[PDB]
Amino acid sequence: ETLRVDPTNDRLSALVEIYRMMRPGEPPTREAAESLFENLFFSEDRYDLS
Amino acid sequence: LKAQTKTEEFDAIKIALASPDMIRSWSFGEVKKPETINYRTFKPERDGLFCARIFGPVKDYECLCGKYKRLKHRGVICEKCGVEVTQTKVRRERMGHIELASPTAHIWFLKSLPSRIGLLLDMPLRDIERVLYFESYVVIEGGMTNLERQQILTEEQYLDALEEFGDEFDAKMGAEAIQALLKSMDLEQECEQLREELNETNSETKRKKLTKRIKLLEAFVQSGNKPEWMILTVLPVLPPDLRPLVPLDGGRFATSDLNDLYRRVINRNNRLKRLLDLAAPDIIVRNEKRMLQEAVDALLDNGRRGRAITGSNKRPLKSLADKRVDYSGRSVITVGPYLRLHQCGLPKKMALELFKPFIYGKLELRGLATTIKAAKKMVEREEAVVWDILDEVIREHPVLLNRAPTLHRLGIQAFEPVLIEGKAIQLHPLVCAAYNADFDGDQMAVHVPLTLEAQLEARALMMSTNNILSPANGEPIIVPSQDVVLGLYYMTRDCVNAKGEGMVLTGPKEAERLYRSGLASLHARVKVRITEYEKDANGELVAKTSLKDTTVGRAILWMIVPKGLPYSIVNQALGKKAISKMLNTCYRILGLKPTVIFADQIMYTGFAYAARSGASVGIDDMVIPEKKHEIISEAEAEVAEIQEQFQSGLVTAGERYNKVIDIWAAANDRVSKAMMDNLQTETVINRDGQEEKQVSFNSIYMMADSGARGSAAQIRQLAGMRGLMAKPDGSIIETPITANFREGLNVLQYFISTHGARKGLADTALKTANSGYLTRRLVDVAQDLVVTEDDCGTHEGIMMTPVIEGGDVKEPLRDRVLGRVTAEDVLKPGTADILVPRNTLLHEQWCDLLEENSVDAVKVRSVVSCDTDFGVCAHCYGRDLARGHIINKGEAIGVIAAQSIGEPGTQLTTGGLPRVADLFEARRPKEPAILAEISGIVSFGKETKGKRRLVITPVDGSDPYEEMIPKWRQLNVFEGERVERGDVISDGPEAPHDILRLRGVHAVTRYIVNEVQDVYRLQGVKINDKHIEVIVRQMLRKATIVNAGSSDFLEGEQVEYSRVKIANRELEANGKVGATYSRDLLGITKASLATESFISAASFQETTRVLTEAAVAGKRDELRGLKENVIVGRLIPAGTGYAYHQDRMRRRAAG
Amino acid sequence: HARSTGSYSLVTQQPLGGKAQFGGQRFGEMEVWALEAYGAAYTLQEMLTVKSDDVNGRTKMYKNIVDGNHQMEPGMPESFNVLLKEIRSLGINIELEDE
Amino acid sequence: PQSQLKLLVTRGKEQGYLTYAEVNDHLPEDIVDSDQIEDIIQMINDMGIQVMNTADEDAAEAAAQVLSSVESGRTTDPVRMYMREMGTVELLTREGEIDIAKRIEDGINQVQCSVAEYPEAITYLLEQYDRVEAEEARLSDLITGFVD
Amino acid sequence: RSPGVFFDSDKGKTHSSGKVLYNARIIPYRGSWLDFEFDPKDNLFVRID
Amino acid sequence: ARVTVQDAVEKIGNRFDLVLVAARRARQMQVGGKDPLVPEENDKTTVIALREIEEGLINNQILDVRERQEQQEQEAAELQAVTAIAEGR
Ligand SMILES: [Mg+2]
Ligand SMILES: [Zn+2]
Ligand SMILES: [Zn+2]
Repeated sequence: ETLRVDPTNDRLSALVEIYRMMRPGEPPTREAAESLFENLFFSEDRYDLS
Repeated sequence: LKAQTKTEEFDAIKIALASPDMIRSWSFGEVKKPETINYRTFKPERDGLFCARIFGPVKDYECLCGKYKRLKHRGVICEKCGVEVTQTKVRRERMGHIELASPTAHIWFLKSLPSRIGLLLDMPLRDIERVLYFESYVVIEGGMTNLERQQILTEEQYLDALEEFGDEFDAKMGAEAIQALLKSMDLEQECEQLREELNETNSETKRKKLTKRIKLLEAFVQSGNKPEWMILTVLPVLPPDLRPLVPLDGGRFATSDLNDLYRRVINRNNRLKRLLDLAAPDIIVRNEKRMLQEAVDALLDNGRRGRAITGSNKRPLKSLADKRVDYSGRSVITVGPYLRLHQCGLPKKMALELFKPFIYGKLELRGLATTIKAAKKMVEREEAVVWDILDEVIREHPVLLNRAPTLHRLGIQAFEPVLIEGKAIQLHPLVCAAYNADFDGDQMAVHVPLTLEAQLEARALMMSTNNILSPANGEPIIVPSQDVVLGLYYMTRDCVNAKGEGMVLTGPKEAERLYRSGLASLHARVKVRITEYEKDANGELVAKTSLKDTTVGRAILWMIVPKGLPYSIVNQALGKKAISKMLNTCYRILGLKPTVIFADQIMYTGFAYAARSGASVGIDDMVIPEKKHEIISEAEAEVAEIQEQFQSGLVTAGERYNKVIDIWAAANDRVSKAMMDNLQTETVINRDGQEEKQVSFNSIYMMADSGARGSAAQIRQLAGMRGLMAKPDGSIIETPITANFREGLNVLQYFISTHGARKGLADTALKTANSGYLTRRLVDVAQDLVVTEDDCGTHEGIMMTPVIEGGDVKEPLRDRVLGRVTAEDVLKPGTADILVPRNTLLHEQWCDLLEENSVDAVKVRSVVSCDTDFGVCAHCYGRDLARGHIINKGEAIGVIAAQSIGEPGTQLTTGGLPRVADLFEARRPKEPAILAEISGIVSFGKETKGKRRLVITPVDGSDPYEEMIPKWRQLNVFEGERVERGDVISDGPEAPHDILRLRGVHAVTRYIVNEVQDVYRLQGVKINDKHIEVIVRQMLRKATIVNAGSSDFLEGEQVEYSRVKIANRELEANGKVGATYSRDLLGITKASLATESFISAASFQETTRVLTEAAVAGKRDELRGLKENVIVGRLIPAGTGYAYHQDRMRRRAAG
Repeated sequence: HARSTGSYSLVTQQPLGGKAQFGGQRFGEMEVWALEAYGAAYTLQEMLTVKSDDVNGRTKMYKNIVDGNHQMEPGMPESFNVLLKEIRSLGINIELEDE
Repeated sequence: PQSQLKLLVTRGKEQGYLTYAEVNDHLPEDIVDSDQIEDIIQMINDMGIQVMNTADEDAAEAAAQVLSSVESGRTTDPVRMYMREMGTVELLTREGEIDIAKRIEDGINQVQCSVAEYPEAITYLLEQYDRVEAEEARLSDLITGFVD
Repeated sequence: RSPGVFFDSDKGKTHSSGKVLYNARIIPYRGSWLDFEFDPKDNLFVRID
Repeated sequence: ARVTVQDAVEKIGNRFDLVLVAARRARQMQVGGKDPLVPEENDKTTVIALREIEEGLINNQILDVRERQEQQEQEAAELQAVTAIAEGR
């Protein structure tokens, strides 16, 4: 049912929607969505649980 | 006579939109430069945010350049740099301006959700903004071609439409467009069309919005405002002194953020001028215009948008849209029991510093000082004479005392200063109740009544002795507190056998003489001859004497009791309640002065005999029941019995839980009523015989019984076990605390106790804020309500009967009718006999006469039914005050009502304080009961979809009324029986709106008062019905018109205004065109929203919206209310100033 | 603490302790209600006008206090005047009518 | 199947209360603004308040709120509208610069030639130089120098 | 609150349905919050911060 | 000192008008145009005025009559002075 409420289709589309959610009002970019999403919870710099 | 021009004492105030020229009127120069000061010689740069030429000299009577420095040259405008030499204070006055290159929207009017430009133009917000930022074109006066007037276009669309029609078609974009729109708009024509269109098509949706808009339009027209002024041409600049650049230590400066903002506005505007003269391409000048709009918007109200930040500081700069009192002091307080009720100990140094000007004045008045300077030097030296001078200035000059949590008016009381050596303020013990002031380090503040009127106001109103009674209820607030009542209790009391038991004495004199010599015990059964008086003769004291069977102590105490009081009052055991009723009766009999001095003597003797009594508290004074351990054992049998039952499955889990909890809960009561009996009567002593037993002389019992301090619950917690405790979850543990405080509490018991402690602390700390908030809403809903007329002369009132709840008399009739005026003459069981004629204030004697006869009910005039418009007549209100006399003309009763309702609110815990809140707020309950809409036989119609419709059948009338009642809710009404209007068609709580509409005004006014009084009386709190009745009066203030002939159909309007207009319309005018209405219940917070004065509303409501909404209407605030006059800083239109405001109000609107 | 006449704030003229000589006690809204409940207007006016916010009223009073004349010539509190200027600084025209 | 803003409204009304967080996400993807909320809490609050006690009038507090829902694109913040407005203008070609500059030259030379064909424009310069050598003016305030 | 994963309910008050609700929250020592939460329609959701 | 104004209130019933009138009288004495109607016990003009209210020899009626008389007391003085101002003709 969650998938049924999902407006996206592929990886890139989801990344665009996420980037647009985080930083709205401004045009998305492939490198920007990838950079952002990878820099959120997957970066050794911007993320630590210790 | 020529009216006036120059400054007089002004009336009212007006607010409206500003014209460009009107703005230029205030402005004494245009600020053309962002510069402030020269950076070396800190003098202001000419024509800049800080300027001497435009605004004012930097120093008093001194030109900038320094040409004319003399106090002689004044109206001179200097030739070098034009500056009129005048006080520097006019740099705090004179305004300025800026001429904007391009028009700019005023952000308050643009976005303040009545977007005013928008709903004036009937144009949506997003279109207006899309135009303002040059994101699209908008047509203006499109003529007869292809297009609507308010229609918006785009680039291509505009180009095309322009190619098709060169002229007779017009469009612009940006601020200029909105301005042209507004300017072109003709209100008259629009009105003329709206009226016709209103008249033609019949639909709710259509003519509702239609009539609303035409009303708005004609309002705007009568306002005098013109639409263009919503768009800024000239931008006024605030005087420099109100946004200071003033220096500091270390050479550093500090300044308001308005300078940063104004600087931004000026810079961008100038850059726009240049870009206009340089003929920049549109892409640039548009951006500059948008930046200017942003700058101005941020300058006015920075709340909206993106909130520009100040230089080098993250914090957003505070925009334009974004009391300490002299002659005062404070300190820690002490007792000073030696004080009379009318005075307070004032520290020497404090009184010296406070009255300093008075001391100077007196010192050079008698000639002890050459001049004021010499006086200063004298008191600064503290020469020995000045003290005596101080004693002169202190004598008849009262001071004001105040505590921190001020609730009821008694929170501030005036006393007479008595010089004290020390730094602490001595406060009379009997007042400690009114202040809610303990001696654990609470601090109090002092104020000095400077003006003569302030001294006399302090003495005749705010004085301690002038207020002996709670404004909430007639009961004395000067009631002795603790030590004193234990004194009179230990004094007035008897044991079975003592010294001088049974002997006889001539009078109290030799009774005390017998006691003080150690011959006779203070408490001993003795017959003595006393002379008691009575004023029962007409205005005259009758004397009588007899042999009374009393105690030595009571006889001694009788020496204090004044005149006409019976001996019977001191012949009891003298508890706190009896010691209160003593003072009360003394007041309602002998008058004020005797009550005062009596109260004093009572305190002194109380403390004295309490001191002599040698009353203490030891560890052996708290007696644990001998049978405690046994009760514990037995209940502990019960718990394992039920445990064994759960083990055998005879009982369920929840059932077991409830059973065990019940048996422990009973055990608690058992032990309690063991220790209570044991601590009560256990003293067994002998008089001439074997034995006998009486009330114990044990200390802690005396304390708890007398009412000094402690209570059966707390004593229970000391001796018997304490309660069962509950987790934060609120589930109650089935293993109660069997140990008490006298015994040791083991680790667990204490730890489980801790939660209760902290939830206690936290909850109390919260209910403080709740009570305060409630008081605030309450004073906001009442306030301006003040006794205005004297007697309205209405027969109308409410029927007063005793409450008679369940069993006998949860509250008597005498209390409810006391101090209240009769609506109409009531009768004996037999008639043609008028006991209480018509309207007469029912005082003690009268109520007693009603009590003599069997009278079961009295009709009483109330504030809710009073015919007086815009206030209450004294005749209807009642009596209660600090004085037993009827309420004065001009006393502000709304304030004291709210105060009296909110002050006890700390002691309140559906139920509780939030229940009171819900009541006053008129809120519909969660699962309400629905009353019968109309009388007559009813039936259940249709079937199940969301509701099962109930169809009513009135006997004579039609049956258009069918109410759809959801059927999943169990009904009550009999489908085969008739039901009167306002019957129960279901159970559950009932919305007060329903009670008002279906049942009546008096019905709902009774519902509120009875419900809130249930809440308070359940907690043991005395609040007279009066106050709540005034709050109710305020609640029902509005109404909604039904018929017509004068005003509009659905308009919510004042019952005062309405009734005034129909009572005026019943005669003259149309023979009677008078319109019907329907009274409406408004919650207190909603009724508070309605106020005529905008200055008042701008206070507690949301300021921006209020100021705007008033400004567009050109609303004229006539003052007339409390709050607004407080803000504007003039005499309150009530109390002492009531005469002033009266006189003036009459001089105004007249010859 | 005690104060008769001390220093004053620049922005709005109100009693402010600068010397460790303390500023006056704050008279709050609830206190204003207390004075309102009593019939004392003059005590309140002098409280929030002459004793505090009126730059003229304070000195004009002091001279009377030392002269042996207890009166007040209140005038308009500086706070409301500042508010007049602040409101009027916007596109809002606020006027004082009649006579 | 669609229309967004009704649902946060219609629910917010049926529950009687909505958390400050409840409206934020339930808001359409259109209006995300921070200071947006500031006045709309007052809007919903006068008609059925939850700021986490009001006016029972409602009515126009919905029609205007829907007017705020249609007003939800352009986020204002003039940096944006500018960046976008200028983002339209096409980049110059190396030759296009020469085209435009040539056009400039044609224009300015046109106005200069138009000046030179005016007799008074000559006579004025003559009289002005007559004022220069008469010490009634200076050489710097007449000519910036000739071609040279 | 310790860094890690946390499972809460928000039973009762949410949408006054008595249907309760369930949410998990990943709180890092330093970084963005990863929230997962249900709704009355039983549709799982995710919000960053 | 005057501890209880009950009697002063008894005379003039309004009790605010008590404060107003007594203020007026206390002013007549404080900045001296006049002198007490009752022996001064060293009581300040406040209390003296209140006492004067108690003894019923002072109230709004009386004060107004006295002042209205004084208007003519001064009017009888300037009678020649102001009639000398016929220069207005
Ligand atoms: Mg305390
Ligand atoms: Zn000069
Ligand atoms: Zn009445």
